[PDB]
Amino acid sequence: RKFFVGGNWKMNGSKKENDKLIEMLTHAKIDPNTEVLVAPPALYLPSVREKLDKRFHVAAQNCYKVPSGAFTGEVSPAMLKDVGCDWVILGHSERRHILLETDQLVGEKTNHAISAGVNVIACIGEKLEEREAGKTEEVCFRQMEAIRKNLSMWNHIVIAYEPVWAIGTGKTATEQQAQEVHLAVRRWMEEKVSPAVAKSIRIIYGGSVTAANCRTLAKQPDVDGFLVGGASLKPDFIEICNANA
Amino acid sequence: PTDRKFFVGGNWKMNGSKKENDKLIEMLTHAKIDPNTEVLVAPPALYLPSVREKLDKRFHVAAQNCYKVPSGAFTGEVSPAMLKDVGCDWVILGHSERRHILLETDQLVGEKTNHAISAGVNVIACIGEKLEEREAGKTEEVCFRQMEAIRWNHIVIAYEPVWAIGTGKTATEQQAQEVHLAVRRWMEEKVSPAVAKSIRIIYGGSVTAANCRTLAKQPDVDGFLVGGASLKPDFIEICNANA
Repeated sequence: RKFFVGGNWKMNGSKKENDKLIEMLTHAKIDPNTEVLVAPPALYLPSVREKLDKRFHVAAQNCYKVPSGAFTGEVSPAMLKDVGCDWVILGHSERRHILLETDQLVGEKTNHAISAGVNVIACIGEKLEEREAGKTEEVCFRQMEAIRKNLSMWNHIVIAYEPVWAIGTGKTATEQQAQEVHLAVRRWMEEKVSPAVAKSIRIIYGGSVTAANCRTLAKQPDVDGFLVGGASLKPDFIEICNANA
Repeated sequence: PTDRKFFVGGNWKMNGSKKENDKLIEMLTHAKIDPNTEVLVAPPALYLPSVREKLDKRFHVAAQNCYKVPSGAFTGEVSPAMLKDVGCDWVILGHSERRHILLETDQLVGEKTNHAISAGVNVIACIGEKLEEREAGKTEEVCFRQMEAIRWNHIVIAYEPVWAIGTGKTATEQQAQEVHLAVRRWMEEKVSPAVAKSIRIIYGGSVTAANCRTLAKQPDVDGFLVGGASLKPDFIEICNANA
């Protein structure tokens, strides 16, 4: 499985700050075998895509589930491709739990983006109370089912596991905790999709990924890379891109 | 007499592409538009910087939504500071589609509006009641509750008759005027008579070339927040509805 590192800039960006990140990426020494993606705010997708070499993926942080319609404030996969962007992050914890996106809506968005030729990082993960209640797998499998339900092709999907308690808090999952969930999700893929898809699908870890912990997480057999939050805005991102080498 | 500048905003909603945007920009650039009308267009967020470059500053370019802090851990959200950064000075907030499909609360719309204003962005603040709310006699209760959550030189109020938009019913100009008058009276009592006299309240029900002039004549209707017709030649006729 090809190692995959995505940088989620979240709601951070400006012409000046973006240019600084683009310069950092352009002049960085990155393992050529790592797939690298950045996800700027939507206003900046066309300019970031124009300024960054195609070696880097440029992703939207969200999109909707049809090509057009009466959805004030939403953008569609057709629009992403129109501005040269072929990736989207869907189902991020902030969208599910702060902006109230349902499992079903995330599944519909995912099926639509894939149908439109857009690659999807599909995010799943459990809250602290769910983890303490022993419901990590139940939650991850429920969220995965809503994504899997109507999908028949997985070659344009990356799964991102981010425990909600690890997002923005500094409380990174231990490498054993991350490995345990990725292996459980991969074994779910073996029985619910196919062993071939399970062996090839990238499952990346998110949630307080840093230069300091990325190499230990990356060596876990079922961790295939990272979805990076705050550290994607810093030079630390380059070290995370290099975590597998 | 009242002395409010007529205001027409075109909400493109989730419609747009480089090719189709260029056609609309060409249409806007070469049209005969009433010079006394304030004109705004609102493209999908991906296209805001380019639409703002291509359109003369005579036209406002608005985001269709934004969030309530300048930056932070809100994947998929954009802030007023980013709008200013790409040259856009306007945002639509509280649109019925955001309230009812994307589940935005009264409080969240109020927080976004206050923040956008604080950042230096002008706001089209959208309000309006659904069919069962109107049938329950709650038109004013709903509109006033939505207004209170926001509560002005950088605000335009848009009234959306959701009870008509979502059902296929037609709102009459008398029904639009009735709500606009109630909202202006709310502004007069809850803010000030000076603000009430100057604030533009624009109509956000279905507006086409066929009904725009009759709606525009209403004394408390100051323009339109246009839906589907903003993508079509009707938009120019609607911009000219007052003159």
